[PDB]
Amino acid sequence: KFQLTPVDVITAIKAQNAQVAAGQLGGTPPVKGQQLNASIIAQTRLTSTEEFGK
Amino acid sequence: ILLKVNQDGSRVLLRDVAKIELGGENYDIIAEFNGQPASGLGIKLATGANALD
Amino acid sequence: YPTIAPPAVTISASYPGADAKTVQDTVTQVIEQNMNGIDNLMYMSSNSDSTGT
Repeated sequence: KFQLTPVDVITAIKAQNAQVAAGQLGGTPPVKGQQLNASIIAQTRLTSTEEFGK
Repeated sequence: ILLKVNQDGSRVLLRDVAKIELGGENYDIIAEFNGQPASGLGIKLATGANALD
Repeated sequence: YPTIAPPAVTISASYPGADAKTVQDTVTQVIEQNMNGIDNLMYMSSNSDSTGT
């Protein structure tokens, strides 16, 4: 109906659902005086069936 | 390293878009022997070898 | 004869078209840095071939 092959289901759930090679605030090597270091948590892997319906 | 061809022709090289240097593969840990820059070697003895030799 | 000759192990890898000195740096010298401290090793011998092997 809504004009689709499994292939778009594949690429969909793949690139939609994943962890991500994020990086860091205050990234190393920082600059003279830098006074924050903390973790970038970007796009995360899933958990539920909701997160999969959506 | 070429990144793109220009409309007139003065192309855009990586040279231009970013800075380039021979650099550490990792800048997390820094080694200061007596405050002076240093780099060390961690040597382990063989498997049934003499220490003092 | 009795089994007489000192036992030995060879490693072989393929890197097609790569020139001799390339295989000398891309495969041969990579191994000899981790052949540091094997037990009862008499000697070591490396072949860096320009057919990539």
